[PDB]
Amino acid sequence: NSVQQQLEALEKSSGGRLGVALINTADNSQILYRADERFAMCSTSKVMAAAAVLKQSESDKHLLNQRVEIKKSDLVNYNPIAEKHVNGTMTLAELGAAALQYSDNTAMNKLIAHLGGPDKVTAFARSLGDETFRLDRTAPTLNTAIPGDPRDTTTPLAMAQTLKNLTLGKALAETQRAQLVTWLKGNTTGSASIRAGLPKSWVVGDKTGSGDYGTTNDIAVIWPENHAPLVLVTYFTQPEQKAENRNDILAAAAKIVTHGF
Repeated sequence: NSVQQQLEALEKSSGGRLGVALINTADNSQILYRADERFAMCSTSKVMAAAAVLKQSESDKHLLNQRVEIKKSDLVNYNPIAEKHVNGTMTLAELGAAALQYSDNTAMNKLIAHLGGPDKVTAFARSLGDETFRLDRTAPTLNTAIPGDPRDTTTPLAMAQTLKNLTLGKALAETQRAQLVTWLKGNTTGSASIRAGLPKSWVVGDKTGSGDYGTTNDIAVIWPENHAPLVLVTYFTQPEQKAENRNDILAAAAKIVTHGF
């Protein structure tokens, strides 16, 4: 079976809907599956918010060290880092790190608030040439992932293109690009997702996201030992609201599309 046939078969076995976009930067070739269809991003959107703050920091050398007050009322669930800092402060850099490496929802919300609201994250994506991305809500409501709801969605291809631009390409200044990459490489939440489908020694940066409708996502940049980087988006969503999440599906998809590389 071809790679396309393998992906179709994976989706057929899955009980849902699979979206894959792999960009092989060796030759700009792609492996696309439902790559122009919309999926709820869930916490994969945290990358865009952090990157928008990194962009601002290009022109404000004091921004990343700016203090942000954390209060009990800022806690919204799934905030493992921000809860440690209630009554104290975190810097914008520390909020970026927490949002990306621990998927901290309070950290995401502080980034969004700093920028001026979800629409400002959309405008940043647009500024990178991403015609698809939209952020509409804060956390945790950005995870409702209702089938056919356009809020807080993108397509696998748009997200792969933008992730490539962000991490390997022209979106950010060099220090800020490097900072984003450092953050993604240090992610703690992705062991069982794309990473589990790859050779164990490949270097990987990723951001996961999960939500209702069993929506289970991961976006990654992958550095093989002897080959140019790969950029991979694996999105997955299910028809029933209380479906379990399925990171095993993402690992399986990653294994299919990175075979040979």
